[PDB]
Amino acid sequence: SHRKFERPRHGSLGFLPRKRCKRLRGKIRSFPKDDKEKPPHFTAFMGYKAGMTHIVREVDKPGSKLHKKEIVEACTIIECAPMVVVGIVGYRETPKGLRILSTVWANHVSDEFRRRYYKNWYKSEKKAFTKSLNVPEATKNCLLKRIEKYCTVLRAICHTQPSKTPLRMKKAHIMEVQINGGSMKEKLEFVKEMLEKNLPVSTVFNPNEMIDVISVTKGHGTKGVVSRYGVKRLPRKTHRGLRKVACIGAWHPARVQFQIPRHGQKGYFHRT
Amino acid sequence: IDNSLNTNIHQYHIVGRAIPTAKDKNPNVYRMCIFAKNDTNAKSRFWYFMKKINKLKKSNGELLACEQIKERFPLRVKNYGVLLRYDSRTGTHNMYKEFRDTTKEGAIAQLYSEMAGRHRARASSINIIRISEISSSLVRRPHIKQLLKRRLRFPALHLPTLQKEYRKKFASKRPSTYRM
Amino acid sequence: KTIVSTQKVLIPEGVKVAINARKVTVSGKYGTLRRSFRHLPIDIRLNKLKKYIKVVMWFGVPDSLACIRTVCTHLKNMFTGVTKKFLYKMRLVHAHFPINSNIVDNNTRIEIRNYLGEKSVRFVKALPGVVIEKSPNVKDEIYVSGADIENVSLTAALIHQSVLCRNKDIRKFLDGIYVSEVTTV
Amino acid sequence: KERIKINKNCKSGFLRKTVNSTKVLEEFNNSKLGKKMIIKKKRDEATDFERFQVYFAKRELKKKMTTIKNKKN
Amino acid sequence: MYKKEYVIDCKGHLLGRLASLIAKELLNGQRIVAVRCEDINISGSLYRNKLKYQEFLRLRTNTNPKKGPLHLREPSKILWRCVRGMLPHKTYKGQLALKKLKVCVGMPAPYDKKKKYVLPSALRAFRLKKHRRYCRLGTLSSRVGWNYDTLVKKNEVLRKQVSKAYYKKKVNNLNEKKEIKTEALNLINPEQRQVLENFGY
Amino acid sequence: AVKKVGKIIKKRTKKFTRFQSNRFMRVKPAWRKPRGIDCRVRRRYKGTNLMPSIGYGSNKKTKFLLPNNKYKYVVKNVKEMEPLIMNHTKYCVQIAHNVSSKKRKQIIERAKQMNVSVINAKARL
Amino acid sequence: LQAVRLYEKGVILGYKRSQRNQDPNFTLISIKNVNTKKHAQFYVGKRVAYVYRTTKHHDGVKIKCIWGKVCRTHGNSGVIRAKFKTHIPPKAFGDRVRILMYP
RNA sequence: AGCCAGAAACCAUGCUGAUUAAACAAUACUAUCUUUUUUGUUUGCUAAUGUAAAAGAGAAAUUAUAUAUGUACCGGUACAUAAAUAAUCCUAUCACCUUUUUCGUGAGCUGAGCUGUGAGCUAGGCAAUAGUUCUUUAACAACAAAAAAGAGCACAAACUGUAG
RNA sequence: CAUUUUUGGUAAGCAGAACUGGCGAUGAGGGAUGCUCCUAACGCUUGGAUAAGGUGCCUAAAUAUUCGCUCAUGAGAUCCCAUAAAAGGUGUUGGUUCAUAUGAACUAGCCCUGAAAAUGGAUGGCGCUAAAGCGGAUUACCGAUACCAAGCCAUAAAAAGAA
RNA sequence: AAUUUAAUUUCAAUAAAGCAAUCCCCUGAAAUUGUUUUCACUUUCUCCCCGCACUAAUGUGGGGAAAACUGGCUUUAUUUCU
Repeated sequence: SHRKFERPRHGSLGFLPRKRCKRLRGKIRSFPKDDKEKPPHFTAFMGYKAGMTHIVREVDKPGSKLHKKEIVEACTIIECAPMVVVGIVGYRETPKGLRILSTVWANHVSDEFRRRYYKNWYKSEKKAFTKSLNVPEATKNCLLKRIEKYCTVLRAICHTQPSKTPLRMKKAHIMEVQINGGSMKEKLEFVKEMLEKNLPVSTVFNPNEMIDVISVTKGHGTKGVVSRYGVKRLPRKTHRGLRKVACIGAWHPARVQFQIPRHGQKGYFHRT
Repeated sequence: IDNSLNTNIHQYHIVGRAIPTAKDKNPNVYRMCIFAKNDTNAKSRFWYFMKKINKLKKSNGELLACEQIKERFPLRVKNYGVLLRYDSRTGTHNMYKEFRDTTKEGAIAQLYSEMAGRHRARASSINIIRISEISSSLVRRPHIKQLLKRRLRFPALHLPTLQKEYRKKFASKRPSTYRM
Repeated sequence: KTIVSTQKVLIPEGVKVAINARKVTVSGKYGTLRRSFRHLPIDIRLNKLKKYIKVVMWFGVPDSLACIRTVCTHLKNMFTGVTKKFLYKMRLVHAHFPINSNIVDNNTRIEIRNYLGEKSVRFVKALPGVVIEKSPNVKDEIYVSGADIENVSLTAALIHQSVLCRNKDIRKFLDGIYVSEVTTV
Repeated sequence: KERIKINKNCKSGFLRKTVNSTKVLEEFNNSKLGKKMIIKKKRDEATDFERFQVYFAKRELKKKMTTIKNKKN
Repeated sequence: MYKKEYVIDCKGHLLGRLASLIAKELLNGQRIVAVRCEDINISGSLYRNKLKYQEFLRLRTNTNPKKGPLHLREPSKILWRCVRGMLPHKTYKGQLALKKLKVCVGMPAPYDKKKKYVLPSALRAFRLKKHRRYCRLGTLSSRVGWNYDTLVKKNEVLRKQVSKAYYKKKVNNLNEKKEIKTEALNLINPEQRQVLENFGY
Repeated sequence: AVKKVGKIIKKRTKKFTRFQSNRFMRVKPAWRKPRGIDCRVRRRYKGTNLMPSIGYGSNKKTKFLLPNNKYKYVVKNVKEMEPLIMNHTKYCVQIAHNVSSKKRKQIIERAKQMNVSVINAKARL
Repeated sequence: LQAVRLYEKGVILGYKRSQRNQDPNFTLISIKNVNTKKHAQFYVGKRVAYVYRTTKHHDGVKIKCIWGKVCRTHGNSGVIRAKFKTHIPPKAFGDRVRILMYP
């Protein structure tokens, strides 16, 4: 028979399976869509979380109970060392999805970038990158021309400068940033012009802008069902503990339905 | 002759009478034509009619004559009108249909096919009451009237069909419905 | 079942007709209309020199007969359209609040304002080839005109549908924009 | 395509006299599909020597044709 | 049956029949490259087909949808699932038959310059009556969320420009060959020429 | 299937197997008739341990005859070979398993003289 | 060019099946362009050869062969029943078979 | 028959997973290595074989289906062209060496001269011969030996704690 | 337990009988699947030709022929056997009766409405609309441990026998 | 792939003659079963008249005639022209 009273299920289904993220670095799942009319420009930027502070702000908003007065609000601080662009990527559309056509690199890349393509920088002989980097400018232009002719989306390869931070690691964070804007030629022009120079946040955003933030959640290891999903505790008298769900499904169908929450990993989740 | 377009419905003329007795010295003799899939079947159908109409059964009677009828001019068209008695799921109905054909036999074969298609009549469930060739001016059904027009012609618009030799599983390009 | 069905459709004086494999095309004084019929079995035959169009069907059934009549009438409307455009007169009715009809965008986009005092705008963009003019005569008339019998009607229907109220007795509240008169320019 | 002008009534004697007289079968044979039909019937029925003969002739044709093409430049 | 690879232009074919015909050939051992699946037709009205497919999409295991029936939305893959249905795929011989089949939407590069065949038994125009509705698989695919239809169409148009250029050259080449052949025909000895002539070559 | 050779047709090969001896160790491999209230094998279910029955039997004019084309006779002493001189063309000796090598040799030698085939000829040398 | 065939190509289909029961005595063969009962009937008396390759030598060579005979047509569509000296191994389903000119 | 607007519904978009696709691409750097020829693959080992498909496995227009396609003018117009379409077309056997003569390409020299290789014409006299069939050993790919020719990472360890 | 006959009970894969056949104790081929339905009862084999049933693919035989009917925004599809009715329908198809090439009235085929249930989901599945649907007819074919011919085995009887 | 003499209302040409015109082989519709009589039924690549290009129609809608080419019959020969 039907349950005696009804409540929403604990926890969203929409993030199951609640396993650990593959990578410490975040990933953009999807970019803004390419409105043709706007100039070429960057869509993303990489930063480090430094902490929270509070701020005091005066409120214009009319017809509000709060209205005229200043209010106190929590806020986060994200340190942003200027990104360095190192490569250009051209993707082309196929029925089986985006496939990369070619990538063109700058004429130098710094040690902080280089360290990421190794595990053991101290032990290594540091022989990565040097001979490709050499190859002459006609070759680069030929690949650029091929990209220019056919590619439908262009993305720029950017990296953080962790030495301009107080953080322990020296292996940089590399991340791709899609360019949205004008003609393929303009897009390519803008990335070429930018290339080996350094890119600060003011070039990518504006004051008063609304932004989307992508980050991996705080870890907790494996946590109990109550903590992990919000389940109400069982009464005290209970013989084999209390901090656990009291049913994991009906007799039929004769398997544990997935939807019932169980103990497990909490945190280190991807979130947009 | 083509077996594929062959049918086996024929017309048989059957004549029979009651076995003579002290009561009946000279009996009333009966003849009928009956449309059948063979001569034995013709006899059986005739016997069933004998039981239904007259007072007779096979056991107390005798066949005087059995002979096949076949069309006199099987390659000139006739308009045959038929009147049927049939049984439905609710009950019983009389009905009159017209058929363009080359023999009585052809007409009956089409009629059985039609009665099965439009009325779900099984062969058991059909009873032929009178079939006769009807003059062109007296035709009563519209699809037969259309055929009887002075200079009948029309374009072919049926799909191609052909032997097993050419009906192969792969082809050079799409074939054409069109035709010239 | 029936062997032959036909129909013979006169062509007006000004039209430039040109059919081809059930892609009918009519051009004339007020523009060119193309209207496919290759969904249908039909032996359309053309007759430019002496005018007229002949529609002929082989081996119809009553469904097919219905279609022949449907195609011919529709074609005749197309001739009528290119010769002399369709004018659909739509009177805008109000019991109380005065329904404000603002025509913009070169006789496209009629913006309707103030319906039952709702203080909100209802915009209804027209079909292509469709003029929305206002009458110079009686103040609440609004002209929907064009070459295509379909597009003007659909535009009129869209306008009519866009306006009318919700959750009040429709016996009592009559306000809204209605089709008066089917005419030509 | 071809058709004879015969009456509706027609039976076989009149049909033989007429079909021969107006020579309609000849017209069909002269027509492309008829021409291809007669070639096909022969080609199916052809003897072993004939099959070789066509190959030899075709090979000879290929030699001359290839030589002309080579010349043509 | 006896050739290394049949390439099939699936355009205008009826789904089930194409699948059945393909399956028998696959089972026998003939390799099949199915190309251009989006203009496969399913018979009947669009709405009916969508509704039926929506019920198929709706079907899922209660327990764990990872082990639920796979839906798919890609037209070539739809054809492929249908072919799998018509083979005994849980067997090993059957599994080989399923493997023998390769499917793709549009036309990829090594199939560009190889002859497409059509199966005339499964051609739409010769099997569905002309007052009874029909439906493009690609359209169905777009409606149930495939969203790769416009791109394939763009590709088809591009291939056509290449094809027309090739065909124009080819027709011209046929003319050159024909012209040389007629000219050098009367350089052949009479007897050989006569035999060649007799069979009209 | 049937195993023809020359004049010798034997109908069946693959020595009949006691049901279930495949999947329990205790069940002995040599034949047994299943009894059983209902069990497949007695009931002659399709494709399962086909029961032997007499009609399989070898032809009655060739019933025991070795591919030697001579009937096997077991011999443990040279005296026992006294009859088989008169059937040397149709019986063949086998020297009994127990017989020690000195005696065995003597039996082989006597047989060779007598012109009779000796099947386990190379035994114990 | 060298070694021209003088035999008609073929494909070894299944065994002489019936639904869910198997007879291995007869093989079913499709012959290169046969398609009808009548056309099939022309090949009826003819010799069949299944030739196949093995990894290591037998009689010093890598090829062995099983011999058969066509023996009756099967169905309408030109398939033939073929009887071999030894049952065809079913792994050769879909493999090639040779229908020779002799006798 | 043809269409249109229209819902917390449906599907995307979005968002999460993707050793759920035994999936996959690009790129950086690297370990005798690559090509041709020859012979072979008839202490657990220290030379080494496999084919679900060779016997001519021949065939790139493209679009309809109650019409198509070129071409020419400006989807319209005109004129051709396919209309049992693979029921077609293609494509193979003229060995040998020698005599005569014509035409293509690779290589050496600065549109030309020469040699090798491919194709043809002309003339010669020259080979095949296992005792009746028992697969017509002929394909593709893989390998090993032999000559000849060219050429650094990761894991651990210590450290970390954004992780457990 | 099934047909047919049948008594109780609202009915029941319910209770109780009658006749016969089964099943039980019985495989094999078909009915997708199944103790009872259909076919047919079984020594071991070789070849032949079929039954019951099928012949789009799964799946061996026909994408057979021939004339009809049928579109379904919850079609339909195989005895037992795995539900569907009363009542409607200006859906199409035939009829039949009336009236002055139409209006009336009836009728029965398919089809539609009536037609609601819980794990996901079942014409056996994929699928099918110029059917692979429904109703026929026509062929041809495929198809058993049954049938025919032949071999071999045992059993039973019979002939028949005391250089 | 065929085949013999039967039987069963089979036929069809051939090439010379003839016969009848809504005629004929037939088949319709009419005045304890025969039988006879009335008028009904063919073509057309023919002609004429109206509709004059009106058609789906290299023709046509309607209304009239014409003929025996075509069909049907009677004879006389003939059967490998078929």
